[PDB]
Amino acid sequence: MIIPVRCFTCGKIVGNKWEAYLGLLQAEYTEGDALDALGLKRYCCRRMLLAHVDLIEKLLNYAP
Amino acid sequence: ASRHGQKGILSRLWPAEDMPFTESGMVPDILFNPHGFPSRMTIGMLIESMAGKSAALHGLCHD
Amino acid sequence: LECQGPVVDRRCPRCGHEGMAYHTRQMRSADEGQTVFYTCTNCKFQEKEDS
Ligand SMILES: [Zn+2]
Ligand SMILES: [Zn+2]
Repeated sequence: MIIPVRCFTCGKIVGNKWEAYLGLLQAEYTEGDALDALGLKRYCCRRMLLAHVDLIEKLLNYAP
Repeated sequence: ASRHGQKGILSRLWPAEDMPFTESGMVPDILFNPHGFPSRMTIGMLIESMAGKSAALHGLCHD
Repeated sequence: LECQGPVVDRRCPRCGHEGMAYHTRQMRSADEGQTVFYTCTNCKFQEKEDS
């Protein structure tokens, strides 16, 4: 739905790395460097942001 | 369950300091037995394990 | 107008022959296992293993 605040495996704060991740991907970085240049080093954290489907823009369309 | 049809009931929530941390600093997330493999022969789970590790380490998405 | 299947080098319980012909059959549910049927080459003693 929305990005988890902490990474699941080891609790790095990854909730503050989502808008700056989309910003790196719109600026023509690759996902192997938009996860490198945010400071996500272990693959348990890079799992959390690469594989995340932000399912709340589709969910807010049904707005009153 | 995983996606290779190998159900596992949740038995015990083991605290994080007790988990075997790796050489990279990572604890695991789910511990799975080696003893679900020789009778059920899910080679697809081992290749999915290697492939998910090699995809999260590179940003790729693997076919 | 045979050789009773492929052999595996397993010792028989009765006659002690070095090999037993085997046949598999998935007799349980789809949840677990594969039941292996053995048959000795010489004295034809059939036992089953459940893995
Ligand atoms: Zn982590
Ligand atoms: Zn025999």
